[PDB]
Amino acid sequence: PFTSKDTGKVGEKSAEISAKDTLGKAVKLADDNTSLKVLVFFQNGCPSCLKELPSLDEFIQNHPNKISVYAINSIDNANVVKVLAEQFDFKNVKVLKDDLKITNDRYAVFATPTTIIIKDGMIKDRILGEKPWEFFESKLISLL
Repeated sequence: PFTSKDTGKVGEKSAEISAKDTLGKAVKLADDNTSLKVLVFFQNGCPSCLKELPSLDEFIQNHPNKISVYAINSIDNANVVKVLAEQFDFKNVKVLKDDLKITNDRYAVFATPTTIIIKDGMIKDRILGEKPWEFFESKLISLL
């Protein structure tokens, strides 16, 4: 369903990711049939860890079956990603380690946080840097 071609701009089709969970299992966007998907490219020390990622976990809880969130770490080693996942203790946000930088490069990501909002396979927003939660939340509500 999702292509492997390089992408990243608003208005372009989304690309399948190449990333694994803390158990070493591949996770793909196609695994969940949710129409609204969010990619958050993050790392140890990224400001998205403070409010954006936990608020997205709670947002999913309130809109189950409408949205999936993929927190992708392309920077840190697998042990650090595992510790981040354990400390977050998220119920819904998927904390993933990029396969080297394959997903990072597919989305032309050069800094964290980069938040990509996808609706029906199309990139609707590409948000660079930290923003107040209400900025993200307003974008997602319009796309439910």
